[PDB]
Amino acid sequence: QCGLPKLMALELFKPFVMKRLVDLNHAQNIKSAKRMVERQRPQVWDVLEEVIAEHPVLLNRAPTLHRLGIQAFEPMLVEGKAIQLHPLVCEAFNADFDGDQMAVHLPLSAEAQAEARILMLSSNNILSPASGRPLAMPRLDMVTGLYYLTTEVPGDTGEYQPASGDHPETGVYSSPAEAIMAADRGVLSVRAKIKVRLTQLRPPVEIEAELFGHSGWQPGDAWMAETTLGRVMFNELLPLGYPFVNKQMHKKVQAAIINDLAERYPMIVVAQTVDKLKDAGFYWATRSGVTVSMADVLVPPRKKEILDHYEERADKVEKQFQRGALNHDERNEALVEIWKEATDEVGQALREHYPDDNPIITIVDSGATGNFTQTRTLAGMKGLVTNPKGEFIPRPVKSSFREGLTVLEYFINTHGARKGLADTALRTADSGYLTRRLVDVSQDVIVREHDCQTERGIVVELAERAPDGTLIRDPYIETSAYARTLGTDAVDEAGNVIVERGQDLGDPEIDALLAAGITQVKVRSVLTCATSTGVCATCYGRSMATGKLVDIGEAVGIVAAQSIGEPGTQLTGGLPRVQELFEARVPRGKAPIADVTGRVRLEDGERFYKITIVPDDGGEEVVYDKISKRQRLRVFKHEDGSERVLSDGDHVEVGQQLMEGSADPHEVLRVQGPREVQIHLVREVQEVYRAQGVSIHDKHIEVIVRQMLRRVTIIDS
Amino acid sequence: NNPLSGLTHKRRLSALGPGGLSRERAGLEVRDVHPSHYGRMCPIETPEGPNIGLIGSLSVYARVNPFGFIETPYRKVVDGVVSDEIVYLTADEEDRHVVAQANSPIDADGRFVEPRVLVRRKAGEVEYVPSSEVDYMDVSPRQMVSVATAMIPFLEHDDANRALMGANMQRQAVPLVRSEAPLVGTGMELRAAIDAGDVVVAEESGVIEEVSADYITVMHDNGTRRTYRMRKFARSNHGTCANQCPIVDAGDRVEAGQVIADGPCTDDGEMALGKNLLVAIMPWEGHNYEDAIILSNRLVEEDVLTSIHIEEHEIDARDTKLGAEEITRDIPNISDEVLADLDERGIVRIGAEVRDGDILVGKVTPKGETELTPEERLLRAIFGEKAREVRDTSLKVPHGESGKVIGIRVFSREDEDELPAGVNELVRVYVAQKRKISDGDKLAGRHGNKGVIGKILPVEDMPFLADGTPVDIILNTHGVPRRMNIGQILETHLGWCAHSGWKVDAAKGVPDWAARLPDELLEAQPNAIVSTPVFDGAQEAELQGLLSCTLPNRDGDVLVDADGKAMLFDGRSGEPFPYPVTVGYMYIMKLHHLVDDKIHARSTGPYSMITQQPLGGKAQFGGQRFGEMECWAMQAYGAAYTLQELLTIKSDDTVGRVKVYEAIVKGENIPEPGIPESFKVLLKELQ
Amino acid sequence: ISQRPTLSEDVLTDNRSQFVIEPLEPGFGYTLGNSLRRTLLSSIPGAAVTSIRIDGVLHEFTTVPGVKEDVTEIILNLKSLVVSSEEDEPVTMYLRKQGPGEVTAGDIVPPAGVTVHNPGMHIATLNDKGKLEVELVVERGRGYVPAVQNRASGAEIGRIPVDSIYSPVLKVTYKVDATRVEQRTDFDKLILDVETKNSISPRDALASAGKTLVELFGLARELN
Amino acid sequence: RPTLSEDVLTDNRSQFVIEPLEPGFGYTLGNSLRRTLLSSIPGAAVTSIRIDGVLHEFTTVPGVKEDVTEIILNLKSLVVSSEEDEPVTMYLRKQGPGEVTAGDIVPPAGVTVHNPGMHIATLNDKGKLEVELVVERGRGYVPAVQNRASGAEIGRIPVDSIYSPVLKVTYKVDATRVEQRTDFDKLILDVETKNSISPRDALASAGKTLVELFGLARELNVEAEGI
Amino acid sequence: GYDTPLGITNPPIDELLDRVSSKYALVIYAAKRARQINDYYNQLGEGILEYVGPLVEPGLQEKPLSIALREIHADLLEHTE
Amino acid sequence: SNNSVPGAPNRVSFAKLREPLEV
Amino acid sequence: WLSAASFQETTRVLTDAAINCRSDKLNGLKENVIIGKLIPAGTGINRYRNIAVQPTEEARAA
DNA sequence: CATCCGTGAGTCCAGG
Ligand SMILES: [Mg+2]
Ligand SMILES: [Zn+2]
Repeated sequence: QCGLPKLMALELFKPFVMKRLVDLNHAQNIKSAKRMVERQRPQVWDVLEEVIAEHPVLLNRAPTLHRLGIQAFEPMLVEGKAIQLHPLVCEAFNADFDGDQMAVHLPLSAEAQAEARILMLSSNNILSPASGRPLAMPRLDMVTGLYYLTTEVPGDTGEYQPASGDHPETGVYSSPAEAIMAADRGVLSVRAKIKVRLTQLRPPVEIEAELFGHSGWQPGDAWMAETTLGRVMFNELLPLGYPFVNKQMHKKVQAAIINDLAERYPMIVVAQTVDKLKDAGFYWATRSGVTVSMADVLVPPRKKEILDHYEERADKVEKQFQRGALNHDERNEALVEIWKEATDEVGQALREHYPDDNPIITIVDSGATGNFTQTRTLAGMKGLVTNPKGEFIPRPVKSSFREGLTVLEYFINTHGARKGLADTALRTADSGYLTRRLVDVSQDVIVREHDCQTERGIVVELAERAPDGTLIRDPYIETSAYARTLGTDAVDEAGNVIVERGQDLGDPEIDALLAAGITQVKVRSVLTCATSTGVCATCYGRSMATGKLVDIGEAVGIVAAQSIGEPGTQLTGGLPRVQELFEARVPRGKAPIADVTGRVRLEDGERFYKITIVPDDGGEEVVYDKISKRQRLRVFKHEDGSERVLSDGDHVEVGQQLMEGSADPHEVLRVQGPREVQIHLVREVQEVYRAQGVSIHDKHIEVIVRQMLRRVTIIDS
Repeated sequence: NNPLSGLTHKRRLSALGPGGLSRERAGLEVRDVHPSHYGRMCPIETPEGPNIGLIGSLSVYARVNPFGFIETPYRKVVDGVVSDEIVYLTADEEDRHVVAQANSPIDADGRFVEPRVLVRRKAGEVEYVPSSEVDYMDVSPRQMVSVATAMIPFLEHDDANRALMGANMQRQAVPLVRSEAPLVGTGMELRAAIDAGDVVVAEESGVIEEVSADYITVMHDNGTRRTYRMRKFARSNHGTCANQCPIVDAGDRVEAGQVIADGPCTDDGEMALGKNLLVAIMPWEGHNYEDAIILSNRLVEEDVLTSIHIEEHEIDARDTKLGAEEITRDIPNISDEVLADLDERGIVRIGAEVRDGDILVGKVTPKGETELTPEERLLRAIFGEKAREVRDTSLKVPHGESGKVIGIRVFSREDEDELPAGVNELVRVYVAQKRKISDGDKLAGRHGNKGVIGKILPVEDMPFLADGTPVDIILNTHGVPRRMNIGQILETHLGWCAHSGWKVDAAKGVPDWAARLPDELLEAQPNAIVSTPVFDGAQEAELQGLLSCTLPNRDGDVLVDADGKAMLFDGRSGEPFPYPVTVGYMYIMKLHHLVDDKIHARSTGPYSMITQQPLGGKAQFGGQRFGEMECWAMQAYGAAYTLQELLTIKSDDTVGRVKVYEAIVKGENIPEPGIPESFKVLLKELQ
Repeated sequence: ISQRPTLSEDVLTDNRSQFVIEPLEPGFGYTLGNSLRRTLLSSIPGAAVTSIRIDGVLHEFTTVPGVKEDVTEIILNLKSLVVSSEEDEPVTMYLRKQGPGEVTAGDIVPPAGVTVHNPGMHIATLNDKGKLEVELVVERGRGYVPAVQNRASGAEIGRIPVDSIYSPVLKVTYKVDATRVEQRTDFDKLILDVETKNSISPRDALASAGKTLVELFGLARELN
Repeated sequence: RPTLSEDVLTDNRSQFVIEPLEPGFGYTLGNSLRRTLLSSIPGAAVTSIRIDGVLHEFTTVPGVKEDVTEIILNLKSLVVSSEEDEPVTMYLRKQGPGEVTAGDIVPPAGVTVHNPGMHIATLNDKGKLEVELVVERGRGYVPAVQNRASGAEIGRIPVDSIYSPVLKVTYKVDATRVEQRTDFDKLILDVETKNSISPRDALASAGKTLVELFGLARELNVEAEGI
Repeated sequence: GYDTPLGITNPPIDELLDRVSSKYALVIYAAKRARQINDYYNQLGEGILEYVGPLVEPGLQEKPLSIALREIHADLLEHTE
Repeated sequence: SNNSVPGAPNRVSFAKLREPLEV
Repeated sequence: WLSAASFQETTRVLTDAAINCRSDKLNGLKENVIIGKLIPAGTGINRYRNIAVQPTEEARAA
């Protein structure tokens, strides 16, 4: 739903209202019907109430960085001149209420309304098409409200007490109905650990087996649990049929719950469930007692003690440079380190000195919002400020904002703060341009077929091999494997096949492959499947939105562009690297790669690096010329020790990066071929978004990259 | 918008303009804060937009020397001794010297306290320097800031980002029906209002010989009389209400330079940009989520956040080729009900109320003698009514506008009023609106803490203190520590102490915290005004102390604690809130972003002359734009029909939009869209 | 484990009176006084001015020759006027004063059944040659009814509709003494506090509050 | 327009809808009516109990499946109406294999058990069970520490007394659009009672109860109101 | 199992999606039939042989889309691509 | 007092004495 | 050339296209949006576009 | 591998 202004609707449905005015005879013709609306006669408010019946409208909020920037809603008439908005689409629109305006469009044609209610409606697009994560989830107050009641308070009143002496067991209730009458009298805390028999909530998977033998739990069967009354009120939302959760609701926790519901349970369940979660938070965020006073924001006790230790370490460095024993480039480089360390020790001072009661911390540690760095700047200290150049200033802002910054301190911060906004303004114009390019290079990319049918896919590193033993989950797992569909049966050591070909990878199917011990799977990709125009549904796989197989006709190309461009603002390599990759420029680093695989011959000179390579298989020595400013890349050798820098006598594969920097993908093409260059790009692109904490599925990058290699040059006519 | 807004406008420093640079020509070096700006150009005041760093405000004590550079006052230090002799220095001249920060401790004679003091040096570099080597010192701690920046209490507690907005936004405040001076101030509130020129100051000393709402007459000592005429309900450039009221009572003895009558956003000669509001820092049932704001209906029932807004409407009667336009009360095919509020001329009568659609000035023009419809010819023989050659060209009230007609200004070419060539009668109709604050109106404090009004609850629903007093405004706790602007908090504390009053304990001497506190503040009345000058004023120690000194209410009970919080009762449930809530008084401004202006919608309307697309803007009753980015959003969805319909029958299909209207009003099906006239234009532009 | 019909004591002060109620159910006192507080502030009947008319004035935004305040500040002063009328139908007051001097709520001429309760209220400062002739309309009602409603009726262009704050209640609250001692001695003692506008008594206020609530909860007792 | 009273049903519980309330009264009526049903209605429940084969709690009763704990809880859920205010005593004895229920309970005069099919304890062979029950009358909810001296100190066990015949109540307040005003409040109320009394009745007593209180205020003047 | 779908979430789209190849297909499926119903109501006024009227009971002032979308749920309609 | 120069309301200031020159 | 022209360097695109006498088959997203044809994606493709919906034979007028 | 001309440099709103 959305709150559409009574005044706004009347002009939007203007010829629609005029229709029913001459219908029900309020006006004799269509001309008079107009005059009735323009005069805002009392009748029309009754009329319009009927006209907008379940007739969806569009909510747009600029800038539209991805397709969820336009969503359809069921319009609800409202007194006042503002548009009322649901607190869960705030994440999708990036919309706050510091004066934002949204545009409304009224679909007219029969198919238009159909496209609205079905494709675009907010209660259907709960997931991000970029990562498949829940965007319409508890966000600020909500999470802080849920995180409240689901917390376990040790010595809180009404807590379960064992029997001893002449008094029996205190803190055991017959039912949730009883425990509710307890906190209403004032005996029981909603956050204190207790024991309660439950009748309408399926127990954990681990306990249901123990208590029923998986006889199939039923609404009415009893069982005993050790939670807090609050955590019970929270599970009455998920609701029945869903395994009870006995945790405190941090954002990451709640995020899992919905993502699970996104998989198993149907769409209308999630929409209803997440709504219930919203009401819950708000009611409990109110009674959460999260408040900011000068009192709650406390300066550390070791404030002047810690700062006097490092200012002393500083003056030592000043005098060591006063005697000119230190280089100038070295002096600051050390001064930076001293004050970087100091700020960390101030933060530590806070966390422990701060009670987990403390609202400033309650908000930060609970993922509701805010960084601890912010909290550090507030009550600890600001720390290092950035130079116009970007380098970190040797002088530190020792003052917190609570203590009030000195005049000279405020000035230089301000310089930093402004230059901050300036670049923030320039990258947007950069990101928005990179985005529009990506959009154009991949428009004719559509899901045209249900399946390419080729067995071609690509290898994915499911997990790393632990030196001690066992297996370690690969970090890239979520972005490079999880949404893919298999192209080759995945077999363990035995002849036993774990997952078939033509099978979507899910969460448990990764758990099946992980426990089986297999650490590499071949998966179908957009890079490999070949079809006349665009791609095929089978290779793409699971549409991050739907959580099911991508529909035939999806404009996956544009959405891929949107997915990559939408978060391109949050960088510092940096965004230029993304451009330099997608535009396939001969890079800045220009780190060489070995033409032929063989034994490395390091022959360094102080005036110049020179690298020679003796061909493993016969061959003639191939020698390069490197500038000493770069350094040799610590490649993972056969020794399984990655931290080994390049040394003479080492063995490199073909195309192996010799030194640190970036490799020319044009050489990677002529050296390692069309396939390998696509995989180089995708992960070099990914590595950039990795650093700034942005997770885009490899899928989307591949769509763009695919459109870079669709042409081949003409050597001979 | 308000006097300050104008004042700052006169002191803007733009780099843009001819002979200057362009907005695209400017890189990142021109915009960021330079070291030489110290005391000359504020580092905080600048636009948030793409114009950032290209427009600035001139610092408070700064001035311009005959060669167009910016000088600044510094105190002269002979040999470790501060001298009251002051010399202005240009930028590069201060570079050849060494300046001590203003707050460096000084002997009662004038000598420094420590040998090594804080020192400013060329290239914005700072180092401790022996007192032998101090050349000058800063005039004031607030020397670097601008007029607007200095009106931000506890500025040194707010990160530059929100502080910036907090300065930019004060110039957006709207004059309220009557205005209160802020309980917390910085001192600047006085001089800003006087210098602004939108108040009334007495030239020569004397005594108020006669006072009226209309004017003030002052009997000088020399015998001469100067009368000051009051500006009363005048329309500013931005449709805010510049209304001046007399301060002095008849027979008051008044001296020269004193404020005898203040104007919009001015209380007793001080900048009254807003109202003092009883705040409560708590999430409240989600209605304040993501920076929205909750209000007590008291603010609506007591006009506390209510303003006046005047619009000016124009219409003229020209000579046409078919005759001349004449303004008359005789308009074709209109009842005597719609005409009821006009005069014999055709003009609306003063004091009448107007809604949108209604007629302000009845003007008719002769229409071209083209052959009327054979279908309407026939319709004129039946009813036997002969058509008039005059088409209705009246001035009706624009959509959204409404109010009382507060003044008519008529110019005639007949009454020798010199008009431009071709014009005959020219009418202006002024309408004032008494806009009470509503949902969607944008409120802000001085700390960049903005936000629109989310919900206005009944006065009873409002969380209230033990003595029954309902709070005024419910801010969301969530959006405070993130913005680094705890100045809003500190103000709230000092706000409460100033509302209730206080008294330090002098028994067993003067306490060690209030040792630095000036004598005058050791005892404070209820509703007392105070100053917290930037880079001076209240310190967190004293503020913590004053919270304990808080005087009890009329019932003899203290209301808030030493933490600054207090116990609330949920006006809805009745049960008290579990945890103490930070309560206090905070100064809030009503910014000029009110829904009554901002709301807009259109079904069909006017269309582009060339592209045949809709026109743009509220002023033109145009439609919204469905941009390149927005189309991507459609395609990504795959809503092909929606997307098409918007780009076709909703836009520039000449024949389509007409037939879509028919299909809707006849209740049929929507037709298949035609060819975009825009695309046709393109092929003609290619050809 | 005890039964006692409740009491309703009273400790007075001229404008404001505390009402004591005991013995009540445990944890019941709070949400009991609150139900009253919300009854009082919102739906207690009273009376106040709806519209006015001034000689020489055609709308709210002008000045009368010789008077210190503009009509807007004059209409804004008149908001704090405390009036009690018995006439269920609307009645017309009057105020006319000339020459030098101050004008007040006293100089208002209330008709049959209308009583002003704050004559010392400042309205305007009429300077020499200042003449002020006003005509005030008083109605009965409850709560808050905005000015804007009057103008659309059929009101002539002379009249200047004014907002109407009918609620003769000023400030209300409560506190509760709950005996939580582990025994059957656990009860709650309610202390209500009401302050009025000297238009009606704090007792009469609570009376009309109870008369309202009784007619509300009575629907919970009627059978289907 | 005068306000209506509606009902949507279920055997043990039902939802009530009140509308249209004068704007801002939904909350004026809400929490007050809930705390009334939950606390201001008298019933009968178990204050204390006594078991034969028990000298301390941790050990289970000889011959019984359930722990000492899980029996108390089953017994708290027992619904009973006593006619006399003063504390009565009922006996429940049963031996051998099978299951003991609330129909096995031996009740005094004017004392009725309303769910004789309620499971209590699964006894096995050679399993003896003799229990003395202490039934009082009261209102709302009373802790166990406050009943720590209501039986013979040869195995007297204090129990959480759930006197209230109303189990759980929640309420929401949406808005109804009367005339042109969308302000009016609509009150929705969910009420679940024991097997003793119908919810439809529990409201009428809760309703009549509150009418008494507001009598006190009204008594002074009965000035003005309209319905 | 869930709470009763209110307004435009009814009929529950998951059950709707079960009766169709993919999201996009459901759109044209419904709207084309919704056009039939609106054709029926206008044609009936002056011409026979219209498309078959609403196969379910029309709610009071129910939009043609809402009618069609409900009967899809009732499996009363046939699906050709 | 802060600005005791025009005839203005007395606004009490937390301060270090600022007498160099008026705005 | 339509897609290219509306992308960047429009004068460059047009000169070339007019010299190579390039015909444009209006079969693309950008290409279609310009002329106002249903985009070849989503509900635009023939697969979904040409649908016949009919009442079941079992369903019959009362 | 470094120069000279030509082409790019987020969206929506607003106003004069
Ligand atoms: Mg925003
Ligand atoms: Zn494929």
